[PDB]
Amino acid sequence: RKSRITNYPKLEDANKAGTKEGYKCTLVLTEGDSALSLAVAGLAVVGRDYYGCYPLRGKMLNVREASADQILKNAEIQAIKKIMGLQHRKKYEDTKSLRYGHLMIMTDQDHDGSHIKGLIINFLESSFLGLLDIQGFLLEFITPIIKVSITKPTKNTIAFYNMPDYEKWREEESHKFTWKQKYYKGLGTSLAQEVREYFSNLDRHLKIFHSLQGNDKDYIDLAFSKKKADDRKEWLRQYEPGTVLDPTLKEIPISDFINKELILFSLADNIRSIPNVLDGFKPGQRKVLYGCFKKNLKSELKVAQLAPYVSECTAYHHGEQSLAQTIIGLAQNFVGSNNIYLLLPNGAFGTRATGGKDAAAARYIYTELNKLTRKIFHPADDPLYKYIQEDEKTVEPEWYLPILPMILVNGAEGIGTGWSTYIPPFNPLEIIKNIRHLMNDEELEQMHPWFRGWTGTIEEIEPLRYRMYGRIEQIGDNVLEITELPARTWTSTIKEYLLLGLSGNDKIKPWIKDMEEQHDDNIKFIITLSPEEMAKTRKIGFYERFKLISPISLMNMVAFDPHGKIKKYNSVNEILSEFYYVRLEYYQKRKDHMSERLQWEVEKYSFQVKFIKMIIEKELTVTNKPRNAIIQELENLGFPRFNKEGKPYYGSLYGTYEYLLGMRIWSLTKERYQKLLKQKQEKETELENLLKLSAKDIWNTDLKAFEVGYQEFLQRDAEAR
Amino acid sequence: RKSRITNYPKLEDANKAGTKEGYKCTLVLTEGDSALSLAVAGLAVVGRDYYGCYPLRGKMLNVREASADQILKNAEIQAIKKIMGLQHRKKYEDTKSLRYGHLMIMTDQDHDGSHIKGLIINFLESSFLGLLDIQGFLLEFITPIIKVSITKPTKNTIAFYNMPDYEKWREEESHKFTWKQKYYKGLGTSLAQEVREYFSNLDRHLKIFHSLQGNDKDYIDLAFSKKKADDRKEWLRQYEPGTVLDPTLKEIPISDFINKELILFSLADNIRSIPNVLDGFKPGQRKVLYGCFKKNLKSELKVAQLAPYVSECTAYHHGEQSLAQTIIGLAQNFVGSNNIYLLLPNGAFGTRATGGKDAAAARYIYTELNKLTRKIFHPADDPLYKYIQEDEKTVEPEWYLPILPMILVNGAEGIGTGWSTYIPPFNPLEIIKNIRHLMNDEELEQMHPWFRGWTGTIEEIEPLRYRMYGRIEQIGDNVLEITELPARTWTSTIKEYLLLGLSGNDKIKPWIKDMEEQHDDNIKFIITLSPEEMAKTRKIGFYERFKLISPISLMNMVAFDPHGKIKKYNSVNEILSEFYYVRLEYYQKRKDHMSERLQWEVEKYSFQVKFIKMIIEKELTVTNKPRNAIIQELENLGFPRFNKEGKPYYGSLYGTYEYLLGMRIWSLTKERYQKLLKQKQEKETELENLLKLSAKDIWNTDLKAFEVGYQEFLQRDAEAR
DNA sequence: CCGAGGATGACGATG
DNA sequence: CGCGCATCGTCATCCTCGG
DNA sequence: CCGAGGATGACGATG
DNA sequence: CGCGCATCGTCATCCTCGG
Ligand SMILES: [Mg+2]
Ligand SMILES: [Mg+2]
Repeated sequence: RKSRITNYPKLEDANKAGTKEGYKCTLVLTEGDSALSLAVAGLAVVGRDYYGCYPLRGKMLNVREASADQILKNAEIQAIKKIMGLQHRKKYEDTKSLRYGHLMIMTDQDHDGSHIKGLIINFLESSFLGLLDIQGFLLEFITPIIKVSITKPTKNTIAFYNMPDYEKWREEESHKFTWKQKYYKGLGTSLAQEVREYFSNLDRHLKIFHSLQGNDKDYIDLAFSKKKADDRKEWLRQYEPGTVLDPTLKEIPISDFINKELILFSLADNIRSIPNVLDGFKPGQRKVLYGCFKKNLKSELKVAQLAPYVSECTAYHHGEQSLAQTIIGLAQNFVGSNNIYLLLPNGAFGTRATGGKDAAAARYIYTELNKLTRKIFHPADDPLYKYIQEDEKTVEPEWYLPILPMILVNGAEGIGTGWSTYIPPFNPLEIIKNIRHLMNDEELEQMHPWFRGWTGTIEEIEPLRYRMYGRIEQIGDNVLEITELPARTWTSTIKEYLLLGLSGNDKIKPWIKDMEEQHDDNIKFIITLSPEEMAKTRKIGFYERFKLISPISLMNMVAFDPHGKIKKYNSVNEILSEFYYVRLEYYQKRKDHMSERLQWEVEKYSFQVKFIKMIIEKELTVTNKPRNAIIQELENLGFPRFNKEGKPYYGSLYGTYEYLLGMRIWSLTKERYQKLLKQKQEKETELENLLKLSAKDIWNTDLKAFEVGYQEFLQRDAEAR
Repeated sequence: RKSRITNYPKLEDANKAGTKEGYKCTLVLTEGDSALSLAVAGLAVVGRDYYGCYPLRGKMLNVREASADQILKNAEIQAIKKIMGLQHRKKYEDTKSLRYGHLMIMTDQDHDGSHIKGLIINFLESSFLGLLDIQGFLLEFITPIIKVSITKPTKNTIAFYNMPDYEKWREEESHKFTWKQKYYKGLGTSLAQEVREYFSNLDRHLKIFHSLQGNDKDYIDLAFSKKKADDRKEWLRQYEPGTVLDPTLKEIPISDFINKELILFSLADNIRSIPNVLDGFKPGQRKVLYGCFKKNLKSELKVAQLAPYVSECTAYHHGEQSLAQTIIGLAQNFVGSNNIYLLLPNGAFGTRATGGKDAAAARYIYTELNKLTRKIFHPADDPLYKYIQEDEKTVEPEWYLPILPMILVNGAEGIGTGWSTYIPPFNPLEIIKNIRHLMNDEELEQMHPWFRGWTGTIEEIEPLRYRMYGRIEQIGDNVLEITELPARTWTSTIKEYLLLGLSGNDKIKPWIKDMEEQHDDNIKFIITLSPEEMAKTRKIGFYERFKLISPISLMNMVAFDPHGKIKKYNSVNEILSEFYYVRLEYYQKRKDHMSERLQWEVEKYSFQVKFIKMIIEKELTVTNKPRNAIIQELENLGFPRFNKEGKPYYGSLYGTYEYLLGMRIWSLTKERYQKLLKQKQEKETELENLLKLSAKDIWNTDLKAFEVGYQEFLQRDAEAR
């Protein structure tokens, strides 16, 4: 007397499941088929009797709220339904009815892991009422995030299940030994030997979800309910940094699973989904750019080689395939893509006809920096940024600070949790114009969306709302010619449509008599209509019936502000301004950075001169004096030391006297002493000039050089189609 | 009056196709959707009127010989059928009936490209009789393989459509300028600008296939016919190196498309598919190993980081994903995989239950060299190999030469063209035993297949034929317990089967009453049978009915011999012997390599001694003598120079006197002169000892150290399950 | 054939 | 060589009902 | 349910 | 996060027919 489930091959079934003992049987759900091996490995240790396992594809269907048809057709929740047993329609009191009495989740201990757990809680708490009220039914197997490897001259080997947990052993006892750490960024970086250990224990890897208590049910809704995106916006506002969940508790009330472990993924989801108002980047794109700057992309290389590089040296945690698509995206140049593309698309990078999905394999295509790109991201600014620490490596900045708001240039789209974003691209020219307006305490011009190489029309209806038109023309007796589709309308979308109008449908009658394509480095649909259907078309409208009108809305322009707080901007200029005031402050910062360096060189020179001077008139001798007795005698005479980066140090990482010792015996001449005095008083004049230029003055010098560069950028763009 | 094709969205259709003008219309077929962009780009230049394009997925269905059902269900040849028009059943005389009058192939100009062309010729010449008799119907668009970029101080930019074509400009005029080359290893590394050029020309990119002439029809069959694998074996034997096709011909008789362009892929297909008898590797695996040796894999790194490295520095032309799966394969250790795994599987590398397909993502898993691996591939042998030149870089060797035939250890499988291969794994122990037999002019023992960690039985029936058994046991009243499946029989194969026997089928009645799994670090199916069905089972046999008998055949053990010629070996010892005689010759080579180096050092020392001696008794002075007048005075006195690698040169890349100048003034002492004389006469004794050891003596020393290492290898394997 | 109003899909970084 | 689905938010267009 | 004999699939590096 | 198909050679087992 046992129910055997037979349409699910991947299920390793508990020997006792579906029998009068199913209530003692736990079901282990893993994140994906790869992790399914770890569970099965575990089933060896704990026993195939009261344990079984099944693989969760990946992100699973949020069932609240969702149509019957939707969930019925969803074969994964159907799988967990049939194997657990679970009748859909009634209230739960026992688990005595199901094939398994307990369900346990093996996520791989990252953020998206927690997103999976939550999705499961939602599913269970929605599809079956009384279920999560049954104490001890939902379990969670947890795994280490870091393993430390103690090496000299000893080796106990340890494990850590949180970051702060670990960071603490670090500025605590890390010093006490020799050691090296290892990140467990997903299941299956765990060795077999190790997984067996876990399972041999599992009183310390199992944590239980407490049954539903007051406000549990609410939070699950105030997180997964499709009706509550606005509240999620505040729920995230409210989260107070550092609020994580206890390392050893064994009971985890939902209500701060949600409020202490889901918000962590939710905060993460937004960070990778939404751009910073300052540079227009998302963390992934910002890594790619940094990587290019790190090496010297003045000469091209396959994006397949540039992938592993950016990846390796920015602590990337996703595919190289994932990384490469990001590079490809930065480089695409067809009409409707990048108003300015920072990377050059040398090869098959995708085309307008499909919105760039047609692109070739990373290993056959090449990029380099766009010559103009280093005119937008000025190198002189690089020394100023805060370079993030990640996985104990330093990497790209929080943000870059281009000389114009790139987010306004290129725009951005994104879908996060609670928040969403859309900003259309604008015109680098008008943008610069408003920057000038802000520099002169003047009233700003208004700006409209604008697409590089596009040739249609964009009109404002209400503020924050626009309509974008293509071009349709009559070119003969009942003959029309389309020469422009709205931007981001791909050719093949319009093609499927015309072809349908042509042959007709088993839902619609054909209305196009004949069509032909003649696209050139441009769009060209030539369409013929029966005099009957030409009549119909005027009534319904030519642009309307031919799918050549699309809207552009600025009612959801959101971005992380400079303090890293998500913000909804209510106008285009509200963005431009925020940029301006931060971009202006950093011009001071740069001027000041550059003058501190010149200051250090005048300093350098002054002491070289005094140095020569001393020897010349013979107050200091060098020939035949030991390393120590000579440089310890320089210390006496006040002479500073000098490091690799030019900075002085004046008393007892600090730098050496190699700026004075490195000088030879060609050194001790009137001719050198003069040559020195000369460059010194020129590094003085140099400094005087710099200090005259204000922040707007410097900014402007960059804007001008950009203006030139942007014209050459344009001429190359046009010359390439 | 035009036929419009409407179930194929990807087709950019020639405006005039399907009309009374279809016969003037060419159809452009591309290798894959990515290349489809290039054709469409071309349709802009040549015109949408008489041209169209459709994408070939990849390798297409060879139709000869193939069942109606097979081809009918093949939606790609269905696509080309419907769009060309092509009625299946009758004889062709005109093209006046079809929608296109000419068909043209855009392959990406590599070997597999030509495999596509051939496949198309086969298809056309088989499915439609008179077609390829119509002169000028089959075209071929060709693309450059290399582009040279002339830089200083001038720039005409050139293109090359063959290798030899180019190699010739090289040892010709490459010297004449500054330049850099670029490989076009597939379509879509071509820039847009460039593709437009091609199409603006295309009298010089189009080549025509001459209609079918005598022996054309035969060759197509004597290549693609499933009945002629043996002839293909000879057809490849016959091919005479250097026999390629003319660069400018414009007409390409099939008969040496096949015999001058297909055999090139066929030769290539075999090289990547079949291993070398010497190291057991295929070129891809051999690259991976070299890469590890190149860096120092004594400490682990994610295979995702090791991928781009091996790749980058061995001129790999496939995915990093492709590369990574190869690394994963070298590391897998479950029972039924690698008798010795050269790389360690640290993480989720795949498991027996699925034959390793369950493995995790490259970025979550780690490898390093197996400690034993450098005991099989001795580093001292590295200096001896011929390191292939590829794409003007040097890279891995033709083959490695392990101290035992690794191909016999690990075995190999492969499917090429004409040829195929299967060699089961054998026992490193028995192997060494036969090596000893060959070293002593003794009669060899016979060997049987053998799987690390496997616990079943392998019996010989005929020579070259074996049967492999699992273990089935009766463990109670009508209760059976399976504890071993034949090797390379995966758990889940046996599971699907038992589950079917359990629930039964709509083709078969259930015969298993109950089954349970209890696998531990081992297999354990516990099966219950009705007394009725236990009776039936004895009659049909327990091993037979429970799928626990599988064959092992040695009737197709093929490998590239040492001279790179494919060979079918007729016994296991025929392989072992070939290895032995080459492995023995290279022991001499090594001994000789090592003694030449010692010889050079005795030499070094001798001249240092003479050097000091000269100064000591003062026949040569140094203090205050110019670089030139001092080292030009050493040249006079006979003293040799010395390079980076230790080799002397004695007269007027050659090396410097830094082995004598680098010596200081602590140098000129009795104490140094003694110390020198001492190490010299010890580098002398050192040489004397080495020269005593024969090749078998050295080989044996390695075998012994291996024997120890292999025991530790085993103990770690067992301790990890 | 109408408008209403509910359901559905496209974007892009993730499993 | 190709294809799929899932989250997540917004807004647009498709699709179904009922007059 | 028999054996015959034709069709089908598994392996692994490629499109 | 999942799935598919194609070449290519050999040999094994599945599957269909017809007695
Ligand atoms: Mg993960
Ligand atoms: Mg190719």
